Amino acid sequence: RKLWAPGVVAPEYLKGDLAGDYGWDPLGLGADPTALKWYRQSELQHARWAMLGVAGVLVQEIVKPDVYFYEAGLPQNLPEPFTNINMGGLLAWEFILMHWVEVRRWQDYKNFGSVNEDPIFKGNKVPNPEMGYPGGIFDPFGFSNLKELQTKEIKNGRLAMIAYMAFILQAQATGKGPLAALSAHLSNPFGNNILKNIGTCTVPHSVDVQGLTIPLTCLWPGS
Amino acid sequence: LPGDFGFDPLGLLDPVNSGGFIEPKWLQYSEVIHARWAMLGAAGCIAPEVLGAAGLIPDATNIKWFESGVIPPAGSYNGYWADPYTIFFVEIVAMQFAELRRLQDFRYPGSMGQQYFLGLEAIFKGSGDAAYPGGPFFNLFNLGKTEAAMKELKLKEIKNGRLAMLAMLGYGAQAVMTGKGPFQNLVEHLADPVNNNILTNF
Amino acid sequence: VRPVWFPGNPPPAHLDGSLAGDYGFDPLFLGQEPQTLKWYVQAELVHGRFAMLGAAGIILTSIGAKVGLGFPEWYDAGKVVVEKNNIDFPTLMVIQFYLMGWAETKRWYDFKNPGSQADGSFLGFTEEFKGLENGYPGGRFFDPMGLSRGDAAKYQEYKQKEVKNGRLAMIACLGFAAQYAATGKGPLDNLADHLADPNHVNFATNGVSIPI
Amino acid sequence: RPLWLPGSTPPAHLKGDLPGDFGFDPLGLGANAESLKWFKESELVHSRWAMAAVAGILVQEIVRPDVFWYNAGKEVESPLGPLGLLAVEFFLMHWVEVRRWQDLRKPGSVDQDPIFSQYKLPPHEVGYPGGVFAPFIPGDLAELKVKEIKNGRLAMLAFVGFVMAAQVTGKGPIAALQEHLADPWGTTIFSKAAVVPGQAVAPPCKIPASVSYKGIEIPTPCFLQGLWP
Repeated sequence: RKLWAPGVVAPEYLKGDLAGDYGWDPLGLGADPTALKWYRQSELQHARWAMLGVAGVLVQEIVKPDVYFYEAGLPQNLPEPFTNINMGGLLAWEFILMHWVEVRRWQDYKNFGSVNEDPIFKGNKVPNPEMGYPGGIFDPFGFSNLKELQTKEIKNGRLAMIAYMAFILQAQATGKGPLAALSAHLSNPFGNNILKNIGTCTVPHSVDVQGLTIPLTCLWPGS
Repeated sequence: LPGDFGFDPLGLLDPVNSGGFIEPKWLQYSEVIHARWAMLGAAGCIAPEVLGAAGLIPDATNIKWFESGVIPPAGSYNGYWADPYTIFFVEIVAMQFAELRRLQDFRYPGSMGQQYFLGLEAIFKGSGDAAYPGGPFFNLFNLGKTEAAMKELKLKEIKNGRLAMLAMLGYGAQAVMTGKGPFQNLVEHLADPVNNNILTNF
Repeated sequence: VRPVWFPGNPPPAHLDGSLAGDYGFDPLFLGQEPQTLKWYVQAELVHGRFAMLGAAGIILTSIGAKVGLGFPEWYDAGKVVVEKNNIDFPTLMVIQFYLMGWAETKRWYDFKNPGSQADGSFLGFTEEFKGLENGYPGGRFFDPMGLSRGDAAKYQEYKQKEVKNGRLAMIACLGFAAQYAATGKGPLDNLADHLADPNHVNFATNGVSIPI
Repeated sequence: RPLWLPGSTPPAHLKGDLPGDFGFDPLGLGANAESLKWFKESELVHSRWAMAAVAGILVQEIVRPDVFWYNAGKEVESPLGPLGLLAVEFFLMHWVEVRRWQDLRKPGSVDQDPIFSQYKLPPHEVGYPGGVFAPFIPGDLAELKVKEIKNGRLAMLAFVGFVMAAQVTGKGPIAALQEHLADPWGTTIFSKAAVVPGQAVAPPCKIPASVSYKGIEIPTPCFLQGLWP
């Protein structure tokens, strides 16, 4: 079972138990147990989220090669059937649903497996083996081996996290899309490179939404 | 201990009847600190000159080093996303933290990984020796595999650090006398080993 | 083991931990003697409470000012209202001093003689004008909600949070003072401006804070 | 046992003897016993008050619309003198309240009709007179107390909601609800106001200002209009 470097030691708690344990924590954060668990949970959160986000961005930019997803937050850049909706109502619905489901999984963390039953249809209850695995109905095909399964999961998830951040920075700098930037490096690899594109970013500097102008940002003083 | 040559013609490392700051522990500690600094400082003082000589960077940057703002009379640069003073302030606070906690370590050894510090204490336990706490970060890679290699590395560090102190003094004296850039002096003495010299600079 | 304000240095003799907020901070040894120390405890408590008051009042009036509700700015409210109504400086000052003197000298002689105030020498009263701790006169009136008489752990936690917020409020009131005396402005307004541009709307550009 | 937060744990003094309890005192207010009795009593009083008031406002707006319930104060006319109404109200209600208070301070001490000695209320707990007061009971006191506290707290919510909705729209709640149904998205405070570092917006108050009755000219400020968003 390898470590993250030829000729290095793994700290004790990074033993080889959590999927994708390469024994790496140079900043020593896996010291207290509860903190370690909370962090693992947030890691699952970020991994699965960034996976979703790359999946989205990619699929949309492909099927509609005109979106510039970075703008997909256009109150006007909204599909026909629901195209110019009241942000008030939208945010209302969204915030409410997320507060609910998030507090549910938070209670899960607080006491593992204590809200498995459906608090209305109590003839419904989810079998959760481990912290952050609802399973059961949360896994309809229920393929759960399971070890190498979770390892694959965390591996590709970290891949997704870094990939999404890279996409976003490419957008900020060159204002182009991912496929656009790749096709450009195809046009010329020497051209269309961050050396040329760096030192400036494509921010629209706090666009004005229906109500007001939300302060926008660049990730560094390139301008 | 590392890098000694028996050379102390003034003889201050004498460990007897010592006190105050004159104590080999603190003295060699200051030496290694200066070594690491001077190394960083030399790398910096040079980098942008050659970096713009090769033209890889926009000529907007690569001004001579003594003009980046440290001495406005020596010329100032602008374009920084904030003011020199507004940056100087956060610089004050960050260096206050780092230096103060390193000092608390050296004064009360091991006692700087105890107060709750967001879990950022196990690394600050380090060794019982300043300038060499090691630990997971300060020795990121487990370097010093053979302890012979470890002493070898300490020797090389002190060597390069003393070289760096000398080089930094060189940069100072050249930039004051000839007023040009360091790589400038290099290009010149290259062009004329004889007619580009402090003899010529008289 | 308690978090020492200067992480690494041990606390002095008199600073122990029995009191709320004992981060071991008295580098001037002003609390060696227990008389003086209990004394400065009561002083710090009353000051923290006053600061909490003042911060709340200033901030609310300032909000009422920015919003179009005619509320003046704090450093003027006094003169503006006294001239608005038919008030007299002398009568207001003298009544205020009367009542404050009464209540405060009662607290004083309580601190002196720790029990002689609920002695029925008042109208008929007792079990309320008797102290509970040094500067913690929770009876049926000063603690009418009655939390001091329940869950001593929760009560300790409340003393802690009280003194914490009190120190914070003291610092913030001095903040307000400097904010105004420097920018000749409204506090909330200075806030909005630094929001507008933190990089440039700040003391580094106020040209007074840093006198360069 | 039900808990307001399923999966959590109740506090210490909160046990489950009191009707309609769900271990809800995240600030441990119910520490001391006499304070606890006082607070239960006051809760019951407020609950019944809010129930009566919300039912009245509803049926009033239904039967006699176009008379603003919030404005019945000015808009009322009576051949009887307002001084007379306030005097009789103050007096008789002062009596009933001081009687209930005498009861609470000295329990079961005044349960006789002091004129009709023949008539005498049986002993009982606090906040539960019964007797003639409870001459007709279908079901069980156990569930009935529960329903009472439930509807009372709900009515408190309803009343304060009416207050805020009237301060933001000046409408009868029925018509405001018709409005909310008419527009699912726009009839929301989110659609009505918001706050962001850029700026703050608050919808305008609907009650204008000081209103003039017969000379008094009542000053009528909004409830903390300053922080409405």
